[PDB]
This record gives sequence, structure tokens and C-alpha cells, in this order.
Amino acid sequence: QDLYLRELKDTKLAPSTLQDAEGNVKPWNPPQKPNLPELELQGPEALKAYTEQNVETAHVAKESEEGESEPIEEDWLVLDDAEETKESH
Amino acid sequence: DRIDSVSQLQNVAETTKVLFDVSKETVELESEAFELKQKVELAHEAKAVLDS
Repeated sequence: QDLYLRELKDTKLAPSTLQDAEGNVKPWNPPQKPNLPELELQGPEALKAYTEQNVETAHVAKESEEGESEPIEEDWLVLDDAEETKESH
Repeated sequence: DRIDSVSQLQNVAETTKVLFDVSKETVELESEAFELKQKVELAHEAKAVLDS
């Protein structure tokens, strides 16, 4: 009946321009467009960090080297220190 | 007494070679998943942003 149809029609006048269409909004003085799709579109990345973890910064892992590939000055010293330990061992 | 002392390491030194060998790899073979760590952490932020 009509009293539901007219409020169903009312759903096709007041909120039809709200989200069903993009005719901004008549009852509201503040606009609907420059909040969610431009200011709050970056809103999720205005809550998290930008240009570091949304870009995600796929960074090359810092490379770690061996013991400088210099065995002679330490292996014999370790061998000399191994003599010291095994006397105490 | 020196019979026992010598016999303490009769079998040790040659068996410490494979010990010294394998210990070297088991220590310094942790780089492949270190790079996987780089992509695993890459996955978490990828999940994090989309969850965000």
C-alpha cells in the first residue's frame, strides 16, 4: 500500500542522490563528495604509514660477509690460544 | 696413567674433523631463509595493508 510505497519513493529522493546517485546531497549543508572519495580515500593510508609500508619498500636484504677471509692472522693465533686453553684444559 | 691419557684422544681427533666440518655448514648455512625472511616480512606488510 501507498504509505510504504511513498516512503519507498522517499528512499528514491533523499538518499537516491546520497549513494544511489552522485548528486551530492540537498538537506546537508556540508558536501558529501570531498570527504570519503578524495580525503578519506587516502584515509586508510592516513591511518597507516605512507610511502614506506603501503609502497611496502621491497628492500634488498643487507649482505653480511664472512670473517673477512683472513685466516692466517687468526687461525694460528687461535691455534696458539688453543695451546693456552689445552694447558688449562 | 699416561696410557689412559693418550687413549683418551685416540679416536677423538679424526672424529672431530667431521665434527669441525659439519659444524661449519650448520652455523654458516642460514642465508637462504634469511632472504626468505625478507620475503616473509614482505608478505606480512602486503597482508597488513590490504587488511588495513
